[PDB]
Amino acid sequence: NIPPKARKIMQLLRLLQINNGIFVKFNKAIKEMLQVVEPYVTYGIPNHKTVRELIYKRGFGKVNKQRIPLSDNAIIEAALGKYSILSVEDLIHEIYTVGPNFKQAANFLWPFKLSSPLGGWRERKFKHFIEGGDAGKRDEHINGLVQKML
Amino acid sequence: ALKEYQVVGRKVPTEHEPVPKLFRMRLFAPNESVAKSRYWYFLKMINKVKKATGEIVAINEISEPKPLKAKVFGIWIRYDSRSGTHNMYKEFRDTTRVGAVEAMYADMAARHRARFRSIRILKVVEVEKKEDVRRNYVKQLLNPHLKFPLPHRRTKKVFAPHRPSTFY
Amino acid sequence: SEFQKVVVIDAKGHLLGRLASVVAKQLLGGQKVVVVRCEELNISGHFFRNKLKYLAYLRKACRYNPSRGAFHFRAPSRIFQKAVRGMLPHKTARGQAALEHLQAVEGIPPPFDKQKRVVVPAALRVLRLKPGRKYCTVGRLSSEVGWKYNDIVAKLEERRKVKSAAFYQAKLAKQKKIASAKEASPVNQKLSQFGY
Amino acid sequence: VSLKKKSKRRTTRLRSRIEKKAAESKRKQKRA
RNA sequence: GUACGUGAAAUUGCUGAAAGGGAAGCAUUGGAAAUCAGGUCAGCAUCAGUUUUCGGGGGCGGAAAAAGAAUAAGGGAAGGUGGCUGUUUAUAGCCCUUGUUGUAAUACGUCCACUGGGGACUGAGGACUGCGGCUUGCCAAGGAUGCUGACAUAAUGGU
RNA sequence: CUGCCGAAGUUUCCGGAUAGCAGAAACUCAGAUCAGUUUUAUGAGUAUGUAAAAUGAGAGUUUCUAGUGGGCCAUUUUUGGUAAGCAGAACUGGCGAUGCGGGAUGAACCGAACGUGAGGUUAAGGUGCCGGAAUGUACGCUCAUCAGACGAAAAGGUGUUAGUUCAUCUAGACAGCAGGACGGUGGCCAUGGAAGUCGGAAUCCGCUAAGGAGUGUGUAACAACUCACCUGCCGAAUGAACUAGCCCUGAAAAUGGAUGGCGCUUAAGCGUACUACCCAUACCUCACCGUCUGGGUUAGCUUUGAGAAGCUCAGACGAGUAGGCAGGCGUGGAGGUUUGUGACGAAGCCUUGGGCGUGAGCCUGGGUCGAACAGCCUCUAGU
RNA sequence: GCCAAGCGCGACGUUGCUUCGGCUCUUCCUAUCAUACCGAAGCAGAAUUCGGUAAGCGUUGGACCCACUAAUAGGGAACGUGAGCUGGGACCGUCGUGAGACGGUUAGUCCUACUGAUGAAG
RNA sequence: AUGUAUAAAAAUAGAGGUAGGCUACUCUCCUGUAUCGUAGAAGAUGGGCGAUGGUUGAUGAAACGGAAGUGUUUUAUUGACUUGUCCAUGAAAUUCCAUGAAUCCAUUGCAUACGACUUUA
Repeated sequence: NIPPKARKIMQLLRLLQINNGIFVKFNKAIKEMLQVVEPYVTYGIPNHKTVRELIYKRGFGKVNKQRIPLSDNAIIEAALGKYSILSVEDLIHEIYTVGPNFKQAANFLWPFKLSSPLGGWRERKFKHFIEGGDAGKRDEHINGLVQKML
Repeated sequence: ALKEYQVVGRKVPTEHEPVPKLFRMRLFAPNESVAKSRYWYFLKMINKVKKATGEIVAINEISEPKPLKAKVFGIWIRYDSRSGTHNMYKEFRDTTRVGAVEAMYADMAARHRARFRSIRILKVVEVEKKEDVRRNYVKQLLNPHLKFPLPHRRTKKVFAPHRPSTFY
Repeated sequence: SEFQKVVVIDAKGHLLGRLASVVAKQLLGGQKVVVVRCEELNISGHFFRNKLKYLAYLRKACRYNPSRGAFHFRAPSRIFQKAVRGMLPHKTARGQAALEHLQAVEGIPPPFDKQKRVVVPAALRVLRLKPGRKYCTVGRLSSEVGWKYNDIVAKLEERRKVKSAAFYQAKLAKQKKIASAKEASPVNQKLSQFGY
Repeated sequence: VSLKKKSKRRTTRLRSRIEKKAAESKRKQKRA
């Protein structure tokens, strides 16, 4: 029960499954796209712990169109060495600081397949975050949600 | 758990208004995200300032300066009802401005079944002089010899052996 | 907390549904429950309202052999048993075995008048009803809808209270003697450090 | 039991037409 | 044994076993009884994977929390104390401001490539390669081993 | 029997073609193009159309060949309306090909989309008992002799609770007691008569602290009583009009019946806030099955693993109607083969014996039985 | 139309003349004719009228009547009880002006409640 | 089943006492997380010391319990045990979890479709 417009947008965001997370570069085109699918996703500003823990624990790279885990630095070097991203920490730095090769780094990362949040959601999950729900922008509270889904 | 937030904001500088006026509001919300949303709502409905054209320049939680001093707080609110246009004034006795607002929200949702979004707090003031108190139940609280037996006492371990004392 | 193999519950001052809900769960848990003084149970709401509720219940009847209709039981224990029975899966063999573990009676017959009677704080009227709220007694409700043994239970209960009081005085007198002789033994103060 | 003269709980067809009655009220106010 | 090779099912009688309070059949999980195949089943430890639940310690942040306490100024009064309804700390005290004790503490938020326990499920793979750590070797480092028991005249797995 | 792919659900022209959606075959294309998407810019009228950054995905055509051409439901805009219904479009949604959790029960409601499993965690909804889970925490409201748990409407209630406004108040608040409540004047007409109070017009007045051409009772008419207004005793708050919540009313008959039930009343009702907890086929990790996709595999290396139709590594995926594609099971007969089985028991049959396969099915023990039958490779069909 | 608390409407008020149809039967509803009890009215008494509670109990016999009667109340069982019961054609063709008739096919679809009777058995 | 251990009554905007003369006292409540009971080869064998009690088994009883009294006491014995306080032996390799009438046949007719019912024998 998704309108076709939202379905296309979440396809561009690669959010093809519930509880799937991705990193996005926040700009005009992203800001308004997130506005359209705002009832269907929640987004916020991740801190360094959130980014580092996502890539270490749930980090998988798209290599030869395959979901290869980020188990060794050679995997990242072989796939992102053209942009001088040699290790996991370099990949974290590129994502966190939004470097020049953010698009290549983010697209290399497979969308994160988060679990259900330990402790549950709010009682009515499909209301806006401001209105006591969980949908929409939630600023730095995306961190607390992520530690629930890790 | 509500929190009192000082939110100061203004429209983005432009050639027509290189020094925009900074507007401040003391408003209550569970978190900063809700407070900044409520601030934008009030600013739009008063000054017609668009959210996109504006920006939040400061957000600060305000703790109670004297949380251990019992006070009386008078709150003016714009009650939204079936007709959607009503003004009310209420007085609550407690030690924190946040607590009085929390009691205000619970009371209004209880008596008048008014939601958080329908209610908008207009002003909260601390009535320090006993004489300006307008409520009889509050005045009975400020009497010097206030003393009363405890009401609504009521008190797994099912199957108690004896009967409850439910007294002194 | 803890169970007993057989539990005697003094229903005086309790609430019908609140006691029934606790009892029904205890029966399903495999416990045997005896409820005494079912004529002293209380129900929230004034008598006339509760009387009208019973009259509406009596009204259910068929046009083909009212014997096929619902059997309306007037005894206070039967009223309580009806409340418990509706809280059990009685069409199911588990619920049937739950019912057979319940024994609700009016007054306290001899096999139980010499046994301890616990109470359920979750169902006591004093701890559950705001003072000044109208309530009725099942004994009065039963006697006014057809129950015809209110006086016999009343008379028999007065005699039991007299005999119970006489037993208590003997027990109390005995307890005083042990209470007096308790401090006679020096050890009670010698090592009272353990809290005993 | 209930002391009422009608079942307070209606039928699914009855509640369904109440949402239709709510639809009528919207028609009365908005367009009609 | 000509009601004649083999002799299915429907159906019927008999015996045995069991079930049965206004349907029955069925599915799932086990129990009981009966019967089959005939290594099985346990406990702990040290690890790996997933996970849940309690703690401890320490950074950083905000009004560099607010308070508060203790202690110096001044101000005000009360729901007015001692005193004498009215007043201004006395034979109770309270409120406001400032100083101080201060770099106070604490709560909350956040972080630790800080740390100590409890529980559960899982053990795929099958010489050696690899990435690493400690130092040829050793290792929690490309997926479980070790130490014991008990029990086979039964447990397990069935039907 | 299993597996894989998988619609259309209807335009556009005359029941047929074209196209669309789905596949196949054969090509070219990765310094390329696409998109049920959003920005930026241009103009034009918050939208519009045109062009040019973000994000995602390898993107393109040709042939030719299936099936489809309905409906139902709902939102919004709008066109009219009519006692009131509704009627007409457009719009994209949901069903339709689709199980599952919840809503007591359900074609259209809330969640969620499906290989076989173990564990963990959730959605929606819930935590008195039936029923897994707090007879939790905190603040209120509500008492119904037809509560509540889910149009009849305009209103009515000496029902309760908050407020909003306006009034008086130690010059004594209301309320109650003690009184006054007068004089012209029985003001003027009217009639058995009405002297304030049958009635019709006036509605003046002096005195006060205040007394009307009278508030009602009363009277044949007075008189008498009463209050409008004042005075004293008493000593502080009191009154009027509105708003909002909940409660009763604001009709409906014809065996007994429904918040699903039991029951529930400082709820187990209504409103809010805060924690904890319960479980879906959903989410996470893992194992296994299958399919797809990508990589590797011959001087066939003493790792021996070349039925190359084999072996191996990795990742993703799993509903499915019409339709399309693939691989298997079984039966009668034929050619070949198994140095094939068999009176020491073929075939068949029976069996609470065992085993294998996802399955179609196969193998086997025991019994009965008495003369023939099977595996493999191919052929064939009255399969 | 006049007002018209109020929110151009505008309530209460005010002006304006003007096939169906019925026998039996079973129950049930009260929106009650009688019976029981109350309230009001110039209700003296008597007989009433009107209004409440109330469905316990009744609500006939004969042809608009009729007489009896305490009274001869109103309805339901959506096709009341026709499975208790009875009464009061279409197509095609042919001839056809404004008009109507003279045909060929045709086409119907145990079980249990209740009433009593036995009855094994803790 | 694993201690199958616990009997006042009433009130909850009050009770219960103690000590007093329905009235003057003070104390207690604020649940059972209490009280009773609890050492011993499932509980062995003896010896002291100190109670002079406790727990029972088997008899003999008399009083009490009728609401479903099936149990309460008081005991007169007898047989045991006693941990009240101390001692001395024994324990194991089970060497790490598993535990006299009625009926039929007859008779009646107070009854009857058939059974049943009432009789008689």
